Amino acid sequence: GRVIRNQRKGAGSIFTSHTRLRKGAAKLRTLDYAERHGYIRGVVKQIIHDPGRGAPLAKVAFRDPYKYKLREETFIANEGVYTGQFIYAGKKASLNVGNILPLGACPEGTIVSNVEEKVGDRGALGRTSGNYVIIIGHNPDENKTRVKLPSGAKKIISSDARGVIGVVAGGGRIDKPLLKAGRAFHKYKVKRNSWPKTRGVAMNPVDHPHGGGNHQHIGKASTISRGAVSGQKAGLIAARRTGLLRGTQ
Amino acid sequence: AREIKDIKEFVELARRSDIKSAIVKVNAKVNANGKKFKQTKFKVRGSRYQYTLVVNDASKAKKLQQSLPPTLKITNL
Amino acid sequence: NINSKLALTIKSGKYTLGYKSVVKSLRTGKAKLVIIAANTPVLRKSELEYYAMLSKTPVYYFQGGNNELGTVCGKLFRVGTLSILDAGDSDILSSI
Amino acid sequence: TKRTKKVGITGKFGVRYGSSLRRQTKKLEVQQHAKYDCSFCGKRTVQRGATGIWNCKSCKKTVAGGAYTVSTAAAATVRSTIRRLRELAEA
Amino acid sequence: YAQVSKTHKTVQRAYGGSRCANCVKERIVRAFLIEEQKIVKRVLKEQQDKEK
RNA sequence: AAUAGGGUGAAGCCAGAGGAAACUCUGGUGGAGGCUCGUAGCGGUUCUGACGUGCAAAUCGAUCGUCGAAUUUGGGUAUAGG
RNA sequence: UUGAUUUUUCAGGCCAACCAUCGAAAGGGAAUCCGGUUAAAAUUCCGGAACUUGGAUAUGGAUUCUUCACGGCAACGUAACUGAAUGUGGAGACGUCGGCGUGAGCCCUGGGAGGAGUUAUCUUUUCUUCUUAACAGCUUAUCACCCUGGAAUUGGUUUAUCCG
RNA sequence: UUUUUACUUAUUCAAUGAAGCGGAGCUGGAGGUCAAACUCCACGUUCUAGCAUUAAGCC
Ligand SMILES: [Zn+2]
Repeated sequence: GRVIRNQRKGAGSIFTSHTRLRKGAAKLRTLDYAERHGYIRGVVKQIIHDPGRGAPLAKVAFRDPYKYKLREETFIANEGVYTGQFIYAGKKASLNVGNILPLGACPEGTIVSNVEEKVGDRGALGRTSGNYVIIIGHNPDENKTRVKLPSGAKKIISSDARGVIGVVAGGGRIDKPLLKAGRAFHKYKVKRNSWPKTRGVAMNPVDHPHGGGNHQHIGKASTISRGAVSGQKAGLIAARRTGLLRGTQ
Repeated sequence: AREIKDIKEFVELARRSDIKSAIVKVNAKVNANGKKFKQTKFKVRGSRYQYTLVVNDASKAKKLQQSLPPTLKITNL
Repeated sequence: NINSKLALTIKSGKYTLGYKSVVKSLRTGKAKLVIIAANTPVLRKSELEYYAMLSKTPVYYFQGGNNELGTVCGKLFRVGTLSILDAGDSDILSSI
Repeated sequence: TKRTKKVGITGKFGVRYGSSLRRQTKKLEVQQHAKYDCSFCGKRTVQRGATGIWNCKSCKKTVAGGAYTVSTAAAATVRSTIRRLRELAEA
Repeated sequence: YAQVSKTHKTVQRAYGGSRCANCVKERIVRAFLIEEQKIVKRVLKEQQDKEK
């Protein structure tokens, strides 16, 4: 047969992300002396739309502690953050929406976003619109914090990892139907080349494991082993179960 | 091209060291609220600009013409 | 309760509504009290209370916004700040 | 007069996409085109830019909000939750 | 702008050709009021550094 | 970079009428839409027309689809034979 | 980058985020127009009139004895009217559609001064020339802003209901 | 020999214009002090869309 559409994406010729209009990478500040020992104050200059992103971004200006210079940061805007607001980041920052605090400095039940998986990676968890991270508890002896991720998973993170207080702005986006193929076209025009999708069952046997037949049908189980190889992993990969989800999981 | 309005400024300008030549142009105009009068334009060619002085008085033109430096080449049009 | 006291002053006493009138009344020493709405910008607020400090005038911080401050005064518009020139039948100055 | 009995703003879609999808669109699209009261200046001049961006024409304050409303219910809950937990920590 | 006189490119005020009149006015008032409160917060702090 | 001229008439807004209220009705205004008739354009339904040693190794004619967007298109650029 | 040194030596003062290079005759971008001219070239030649950039450089004006100018309440004005390192901003620099407004060119048209056509009859008639470049000065605008004043009997106001 | 967990220098991951790490000591706030000051915490920035650069001062 032929190389299937799954495998052509790794080469990344026409499958790279369309990034001309993007407004910068959304990251926290580099963890420095001020954030480790006290707090540093910045001011929100802009709240802007980032193409390909549901969450708006905030442009926050900080002073450089060591040279006469202004540093502009690109944060993910939490809902309620406004232009001209003062943003405080550090160990001694107060528990206000938009402030960046270490996870150990936040009491249980604190809603936090753009949380660091590892100390200083500048934000990994809960970055999309309407999403957040809940702080479950602390383990001060081991310097660890328990959090709940938007997927429902419980994670143990260093208490020195940082997060931004509040919920990511732009939530409720999925509640409205797109209603049109053109709307999805414009949605993916600034994301990547993944739309529209032809069904593999509608192809020929060269194109896909599902192609061929005198009727459109998969022919074999569409649940594929985790240990299958590239060109085989088309369908439900390592599916623990199938069918309509009934009851609680 | 720049227009000069002050007659005193024009004579001081015509004796600048870079002034090559001068042009005296006579236009037979009419103010439409009267009858024919003879307009005179004095044009001084400097390095960068040509300077024009419009003299609507037929007598002040003749007095001004003899007030220019005698060294200037004058073309009558 | 202060809303009732303030309403009486508007009915019987003397007042100015608006930032420009309030600052003039502080300059002239004709202000007995300055009332500032809750959503007034802090820079304008911190300047009005600097004028009152120089003018030796008490300041009352209204708990509602300029929409609620306007309707207490019987107005169909917004009042960000006001000054009481003459508390009349009311006793708002003795309570603040 | 009243021009449409029930479609309202979704009358631009004609007969397409299904009635259930159009009435679901109508609820959130009335909200995203509404004018909201500014919490800063007090005027009703707040309108959406892109999703999550709500600008006031008068005082030129931009606030981060929801996709189709200035504030979602989840954000309002977090505001009070953060406010409550802040009081205990600071006594 | 390189080939025009300076009066065309500026206004005789602080931040003349850079900021508008109202934004300069707000900077001046903010600078004065905030720095005045900095003194107040200092003398008050010294009041609690000798009795408490 | 390009895309005549019409039809329909969505929100919003103005006025009038009715009602105790919750609200309803009428006349305008407005100018929405992967709306519609229809040029340029893009396409290529039917005649199973012409031609079928052609004007043409795919064209010609009439008829037709669509025609403000998932539109059409120049140039630059990327992807290379299991 | 300076003060230099004529001692053709130097003395230092700042910096070192990023920064090889290539990539657009439709993107960005310093500056030119008119008239004429050839068998065949012209925003290129000729005539005239400008402009930009780089460099050199004197005179006038301006400024200083209150050393680095004055005026205006203000928006701001002007012939000028110190300003290193470093920093902050602006311009470059930005989709699409709808109606409205203004301008320009074109279309239409009156008088007058010319030329041509029709004219058995009719036609104060039909056609045609009557133009003004870049550039310089003065003046000229929606929007925006300033001063005054303190508004419900709410007023102003767009084709489109927004503003206080 | 097998299981577990201690070390860091091999090896691996990440960041930064390699800027403040580790330990100790100055200063306060505390424990109730039963020798004698040991232990713990902190140790210049939070109404505001301003400013912070090329050290003043003392010896
Ligand atoms: Zn506002």
